Amino acid sequence: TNHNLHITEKLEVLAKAYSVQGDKWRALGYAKAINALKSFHKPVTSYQEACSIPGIGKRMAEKIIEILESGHLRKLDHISESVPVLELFSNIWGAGTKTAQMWYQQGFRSLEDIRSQASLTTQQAIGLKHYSDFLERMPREEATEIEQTVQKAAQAFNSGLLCVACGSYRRGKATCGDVDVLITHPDGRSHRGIFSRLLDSLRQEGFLTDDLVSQEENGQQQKYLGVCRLPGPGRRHRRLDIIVVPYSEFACALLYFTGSAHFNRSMRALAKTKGMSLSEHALSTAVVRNTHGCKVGPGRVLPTPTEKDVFRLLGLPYREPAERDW
DNA sequence: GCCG
DNA sequence: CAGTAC
DNA sequence: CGGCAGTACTG
Ligand SMILES: O=c1ccn([C@H]2C[C@H](O)[C@@H](COP(=O)(O)NP(=O)(O)OP(=O)(O)O)O2)c(=O)[nH]1
Ligand SMILES: [Mg+2]
Ligand code: NA
Repeated sequence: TNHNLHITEKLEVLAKAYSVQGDKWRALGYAKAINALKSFHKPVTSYQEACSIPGIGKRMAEKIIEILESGHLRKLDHISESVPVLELFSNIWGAGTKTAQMWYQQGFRSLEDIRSQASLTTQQAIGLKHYSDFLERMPREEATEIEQTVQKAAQAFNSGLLCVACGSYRRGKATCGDVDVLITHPDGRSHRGIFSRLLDSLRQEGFLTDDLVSQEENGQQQKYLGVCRLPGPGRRHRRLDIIVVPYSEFACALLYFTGSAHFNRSMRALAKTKGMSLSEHALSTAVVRNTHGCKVGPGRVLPTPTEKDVFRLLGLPYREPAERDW
């Protein structure tokens, strides 16, 4: 429940500008600050009141003060005019800040420019084709139907397969940007080489319409990122992500795929302070790092049969999916 | 941008 | 590898 | 000063 709309809305514009211009760390600090403000019980009113909140420092406090006194924020007036166009371009799935800036430098200004003149990767041409649809969020009811479509095709050739929708869906959101389906098998073996069968069952259905990321050649494929559409009238194309994991990694894979992203990053950061390491595969202990925080020794994987175990081993109180937006 |  | 994405 | 999460594809 945000009690600081006047501040955050202005800061969000600044954050996105830095983000789309490639200033990733400056944008990160803004994100942390902006959210911290979203959580503060009351309207911040003093410069000193700003500083007290974790994630807000001198420079951010000064901008808050400027908004409180002026009603405007000077920096917003000197945002480059490239920014709306950079944002337009990097909302193409598969194009990031580097591609957007290259396109801009080549003189492109519109998606029509991109369509007719830009060189597109196979991913980007798919992203552009679905530009509007990928910017839409679906109601969670539709996410349920998509999960069930995948689960049916998976359990059709192995009833032992376990399928759960994660991401925003498992965090209880009303709408979902995509559907994230985690698949595993409680015997630790039969999960192997099933992207092959699953993806083909979903193609023969006509359910999958485009593949973005799908390394089907080597046999150790971990993820499928693609595009699906439910049958019948009134249906939009939706983004679909599927991961298949060993049963031993279920808790960590669940935790990762449920998110939020900032939640994962906070948790991973905490583990690092404890000489541990957390990934989608495993929670590890006795991890040896150099002075730049870079792993140089692998450490021991800890047994983590459930999500609660991960929290426990990290010395943290358990948090339900709905409580993990930050 | 923030923070140790 | 750099870029992009989850 | 310098890290800011830790991974998996693409070409
Ligand atoms: O940078 C990321 C992105 C995603 N993730 C994890 C968390 C996230 O909840 C999960 C699913 O990725 P999505 O892109 O689908 N985000 P989410 O489902 O939370 O929101 P949306 O409704 O936009 O799909 O992957 C990360 O750990 N790091
Ligand atoms: Mg999602
Ligand atoms: Na993009």
